[PDB]
Amino acid sequence: SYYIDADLLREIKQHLKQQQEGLSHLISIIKD
Amino acid sequence: DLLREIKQHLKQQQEGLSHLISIIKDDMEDIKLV
Amino acid sequence: SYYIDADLLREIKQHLKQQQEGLSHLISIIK
Amino acid sequence: REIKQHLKQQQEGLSHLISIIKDDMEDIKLV
Repeated sequence: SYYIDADLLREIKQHLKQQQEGLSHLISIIKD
Repeated sequence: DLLREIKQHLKQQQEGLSHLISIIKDDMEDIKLV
Repeated sequence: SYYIDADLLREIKQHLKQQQEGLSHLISIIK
Repeated sequence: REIKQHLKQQQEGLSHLISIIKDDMEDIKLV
């Protein structure tokens, strides 16, 4: 089968966590 | 219904993002050594 | 030397593209 | 529309995300 370096999962998750915090802040804004 | 709409789309975006994060977390338990 | 199935990275990529489409939509809904 | 421009910030986020994934998918290993 075909494989890629797993370290990339780490990076992606980290960023998505931020992009997630951003959205929550964004919606909490308009809610305020 | 202008802010409602924006707000609704943001909630959907946030759902999709959470879904992707759960997919990644599941992937993170199928790592293989080579 | 640790790996994951390459298909799993493709799946992520498609979801990221969907996120992008939805994000460009909001931005366009202000336009 | 600091919101709009707050979204632009995020959409650029995904772009990086996607770009970095694309580069890694040029380095796939077959077993």
